[PDB]
Amino acid sequence: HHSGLVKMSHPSGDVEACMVQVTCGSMTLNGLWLDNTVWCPRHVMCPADQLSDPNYDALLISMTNHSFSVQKHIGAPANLRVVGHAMQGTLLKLTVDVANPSTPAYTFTTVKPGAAFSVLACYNGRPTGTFTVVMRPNYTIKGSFLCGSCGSVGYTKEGSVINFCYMHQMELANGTHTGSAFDGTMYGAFMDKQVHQVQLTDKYCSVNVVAWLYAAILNGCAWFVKPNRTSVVSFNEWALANQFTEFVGTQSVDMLAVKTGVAIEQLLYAIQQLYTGFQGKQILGSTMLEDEFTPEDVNMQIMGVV
Amino acid sequence: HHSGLVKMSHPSGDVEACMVQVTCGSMTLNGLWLDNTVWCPRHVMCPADQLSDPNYDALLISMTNHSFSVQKHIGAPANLRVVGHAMQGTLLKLTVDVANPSTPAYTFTTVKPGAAFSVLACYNGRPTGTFTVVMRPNYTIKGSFLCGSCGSVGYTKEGSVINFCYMHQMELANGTHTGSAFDGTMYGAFMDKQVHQVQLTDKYCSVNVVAWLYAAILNGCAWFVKPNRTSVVSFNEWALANQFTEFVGTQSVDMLAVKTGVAIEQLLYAIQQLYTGFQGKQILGSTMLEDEFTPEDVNMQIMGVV
Ligand SMILES: *[C@H](O)[C@H](C[C@@H]1CCNC1=O)NC(=O)[C@H](CC(C)C)NC(=O)OC[C@H]1CCC(=O)N1CC1CCCCC1
Ligand SMILES: *[C@H](O)[C@H](C[C@@H]1CCNC1=O)NC(=O)[C@H](CC(C)C)NC(=O)OC[C@H]1CCC(=O)N1CC1CCCCC1
Repeated sequence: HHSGLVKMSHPSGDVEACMVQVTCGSMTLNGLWLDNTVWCPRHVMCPADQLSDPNYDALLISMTNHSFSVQKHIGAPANLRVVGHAMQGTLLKLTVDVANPSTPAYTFTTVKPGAAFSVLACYNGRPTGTFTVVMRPNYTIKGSFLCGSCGSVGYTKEGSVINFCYMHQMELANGTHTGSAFDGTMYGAFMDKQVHQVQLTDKYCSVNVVAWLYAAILNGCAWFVKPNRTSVVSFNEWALANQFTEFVGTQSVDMLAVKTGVAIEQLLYAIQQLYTGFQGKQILGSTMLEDEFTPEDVNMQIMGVV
Repeated sequence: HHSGLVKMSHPSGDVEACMVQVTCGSMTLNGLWLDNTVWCPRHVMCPADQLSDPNYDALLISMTNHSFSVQKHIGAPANLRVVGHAMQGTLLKLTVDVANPSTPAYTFTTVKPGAAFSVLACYNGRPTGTFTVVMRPNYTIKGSFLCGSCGSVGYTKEGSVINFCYMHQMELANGTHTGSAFDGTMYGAFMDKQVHQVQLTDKYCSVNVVAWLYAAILNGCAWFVKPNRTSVVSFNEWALANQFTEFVGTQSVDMLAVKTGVAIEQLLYAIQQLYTGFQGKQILGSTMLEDEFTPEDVNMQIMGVV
């Protein structure tokens, strides 16, 4: 029996229309063109033989507006003349002479661990694929990014407003990925330097495991539901010792509890038992806990509720 | 021998000139006036007997520009005319007809666990006090805020640029505090409604304990240093088991190791031992590990290095 759950991304058209290629000499990557501003990773400034320890302050001073070439390749092509350049954290803010006529309604936001967002993977300013990821508790994402993908963007949507939350910077030693928020800070403790970096321990996202167990109930799979309960407080002390995030309830989870008539605390008890082993059984075709679907995913994809 | 370490805030004058009072109906709090924009917590729109379950979308639609009264009390007082209103996350963006003539050079940034920032505590639009805090690993701060303090702001500085990072929203049941970033997201998992909420477990900030042990060494107090070393990888597995954050080195920590000739790994080993007890001894007048001073604090206050 199929759960009805897929990895669903937002439609990407509105964001495709904002993607550009930024070139600074022998260096190129992707940028995001909104209003009169183009955002891109600041290591587009750095020579290859310096990425291990750049002085980004000195590299920025060395640039002029004419040092940057910004091109839109898809749709109606454009070459954008840079009329101002600034640094904000790990991002460049380039001011251009033309406001993007396709600028959508948008905000900038930071995403929190366990939350899902959509990614538009781009190369040389050309969108090539889209996928969705959950921000991990260690501030990485399990993405799909190759050389030349930096500047690819991640976003959520609230109605027709796009909330840009991520712009891609790097791949870590374990194959996961991280990037900047549009305030210029990097997610987690990472620096945009070509050095090996200390990576932090990941955890199960407990609110997402709960959502996935609700999705199983909504598909008639409820062998793991018992009358026994574990309080949120007691689950959260248990979580600290067992590689789980602490559970924080939300209205989205509450809707799942009302729809199914199964209490959150029943599923917190179930998680504690299932973590010690599924004992030959499966849940939604899996023999281990799934934390990559959010309460919002389950409400929208199965119940049609946004 | 006094180490020379105090809780040191930035001079507050530039931020004082940006503070206003914002009143909506019978509700009042503080706002931050930059260029033609005034930022304030959106719960200023909520009547007191509705704070437990506000409908902020409907509240915003019900308001007009005339619903908001913004006043500058400091210096040359002014009543500002609101000419637009909008919501971003947990903040209101009010547009006013006068640009703040004292707007500093500024950015918006998010602060990470363990980093220090300065807070200007305000009441009725009037600055009252300034103090510094470190963001806790559970995204609360140990502040000093009373009724009427919402909209007080926190910030860091780089040169002459003020990086606004915090707008005060709420006090938790354990007496700690939290607030928004200026993208409108709350630090932590917290909602701006008057409902009691799951606050997550706090941890010792490993990088700041290391900074503090270096301050002790710079002060001549080095009885805890041994040849023994614990690697970062091995320290970090121990930290997960003992309610410490994972250690990630920075150039600021590296400068303390060069100056003292004591390796980071020597202090990681020391922390593991000291955490089991100081054996009746003291470090810098304490019998417990101190994590409220950053590597930058020690570099600046003790070695005189920005
Ligand atoms: C930008 O397009 C690019 C995207 C990367 C390329 C591979 N997949 C991606 O997601 N980003 C980079 O190349 C960064 C530049 C820095 C200046 C931020 N670096 C980067 O991702 O690196 C490569 C990864 C591979 C695994 C790893 O540990 N590592 C860094 C090491 C490589 C070996 C030398 C030490 C640093
Ligand atoms: C704004 O000026 C005000 C600042 C508070 C008052 C007391 N000390 C402060 O720092 N903010 C509030 O009063 C918030 C408004 C909500 C709409 C967010 N609520 C608030 O602080 O409350 C009172 C506190 C006191 C201890 C406690 O448990 N509690 C209730 C909170 C706990 C955290 C979640 C919201 C409800």
